[PDB]
Amino acid sequence: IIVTQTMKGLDIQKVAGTWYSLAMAASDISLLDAQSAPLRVYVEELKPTPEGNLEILLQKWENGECAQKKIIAEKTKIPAVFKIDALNENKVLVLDTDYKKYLLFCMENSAEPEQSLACQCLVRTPEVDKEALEKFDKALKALPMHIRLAFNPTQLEGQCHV
Amino acid sequence: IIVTQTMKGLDIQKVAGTWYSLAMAASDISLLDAQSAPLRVYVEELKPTPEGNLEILLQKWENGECAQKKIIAEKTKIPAVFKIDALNENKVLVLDTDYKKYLLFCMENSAEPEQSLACQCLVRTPEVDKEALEKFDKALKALPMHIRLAFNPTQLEGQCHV
Repeated sequence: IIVTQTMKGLDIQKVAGTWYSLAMAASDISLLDAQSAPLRVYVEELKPTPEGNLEILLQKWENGECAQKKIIAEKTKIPAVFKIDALNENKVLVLDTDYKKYLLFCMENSAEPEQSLACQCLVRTPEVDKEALEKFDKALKALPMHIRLAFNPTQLEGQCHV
Repeated sequence: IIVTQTMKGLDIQKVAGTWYSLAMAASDISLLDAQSAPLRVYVEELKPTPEGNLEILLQKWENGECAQKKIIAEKTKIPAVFKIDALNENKVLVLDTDYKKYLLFCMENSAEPEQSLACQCLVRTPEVDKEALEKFDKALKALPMHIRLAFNPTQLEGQCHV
């Protein structure tokens, strides 16, 4: 059973800018297993809009190419929950952030959480932040994850994390 | 830097019989990333020999087929360390076992540990043993792992963990 805890007091305008996907984890192995896995996506930029919506710019391998992708997330009554329709997911969920160093978020499809949940640890610089990873693992300890990936600085600034 | 701690007082004859790979983790993502990854291997049987050597029977995907494989491990002066020449690894390292429920082991290539280290949690029954996984994660906390997989009962009794 998946229960996510979203951030209290999120100010979405402060997440703006460049990020790097330091780590990711998912409920089903197939979601992240192999570079072509559906939720193997690497966040490059978060771009809040004046409406309080959010554009997510990411990279993703598809048909052998490292491709760009833009996901549009719509605000909801809860500030840390946004609605999307992409990657067969329907929610982007912000778990925690300090704006300046790390941000934790998940995606899921609320109709099928155990088949769809993937969460990431994002960082502002392409370095490994052990404190951020500690917060990430803390959150993940409470979730039924079956796959976990953690990247190094070389992979962080690679194209599609190679 | 990899430092492994091998089991004190291992009696190899007691590990005999059927096992299942409940979980696995590795230092480099590529070692386990995708079903075809080099160290994506699923242990079926451990067969100690009268000499104190060890045959390891496993399954592994290769060229689209779920294939059988036998690895012959030679004893060394340390009872929990065996020598092999397979999967580009040269050591099998037993970390801990209670013989009756779980067994923890790694493989590595001592010439290049950070490029080669993969460890597993094995169990006697195709069920999930949270206590065994706790011991596994405990060991892994001290190691620089960058990928982690945990399987369910259906996968445990699948062919090549599908």
